[PDB]
Amino acid sequence: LLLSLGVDPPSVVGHESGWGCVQLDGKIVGWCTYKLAKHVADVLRLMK
Amino acid sequence: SLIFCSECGNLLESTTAQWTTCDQCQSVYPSEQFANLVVETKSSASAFPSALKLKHS
Amino acid sequence: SDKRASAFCKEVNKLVLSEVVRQVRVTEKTYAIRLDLYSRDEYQDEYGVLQEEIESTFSNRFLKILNRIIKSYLAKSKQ
Amino acid sequence: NEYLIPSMMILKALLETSDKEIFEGIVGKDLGNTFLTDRVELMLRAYKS
Amino acid sequence: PINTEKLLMVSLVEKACSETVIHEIPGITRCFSKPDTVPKVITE
Ligand SMILES: [Zn+2]
Repeated sequence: LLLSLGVDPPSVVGHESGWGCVQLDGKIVGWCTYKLAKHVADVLRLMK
Repeated sequence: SLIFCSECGNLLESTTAQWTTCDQCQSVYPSEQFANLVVETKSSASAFPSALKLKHS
Repeated sequence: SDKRASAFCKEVNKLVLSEVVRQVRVTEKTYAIRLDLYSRDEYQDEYGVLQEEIESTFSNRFLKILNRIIKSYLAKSKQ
Repeated sequence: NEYLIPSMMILKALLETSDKEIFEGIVGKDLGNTFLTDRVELMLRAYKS
Repeated sequence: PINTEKLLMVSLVEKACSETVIHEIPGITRCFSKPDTVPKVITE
């Protein structure tokens, strides 16, 4: 669902300045801007 | 501002000594292309405990 | 007077050269260090050490301390 | 018992990596941020030792 | 010399400027003024 929702984990460094990390119980699953991180958090909470 | 090799990843030795060659790939490059590397190192803010900073904060 | 009170207070007080320096930038290459020092007015409100005093003690003792700590780290790295 | 191995050692030992990858992974951003850039340089060379 | 490794000049210069003193009377610091209409100076 994260990969569907706008984040992507790379093989070579798919990372830049503003992009913050998203962490699945100790496993890096993607990178996304904090606005999109907040949107993902809220939509995940409401789906749950 | 760093000088990496292009065949291997081995960080080249400082060209200040002599020519640029990686110890594993043994690859050749002209050292003069990237000579005079300027690095402007700055001190992080909120690092000097002052007696006047309270007059500036 | 209170003016002489605060003058004597800053007089017998001890200050550290860190307490008058602003951000310190250091450019790399030679090897160059440049300290920013506050404006002598705001620098003389909370103080009253003169510019020449800074000049002299900066040069002598600051070079002494800087070279000493560089030699410390270089000797630590020699191993 | 405590045990202490340098982090660059296991970083290179974990995957078949080249040093540019370690650098551009730790600090690949804002190309040439002063503090991070010089610290990672010093680390890479201190392991190259 | 170039053979010398890189130096953390920011931290070293901060340590120098933080360790060097202009005028210190040995073992005194922080002279302060506290208020009986009896002006006094309390020094550490
Ligand atoms: Zn190479």
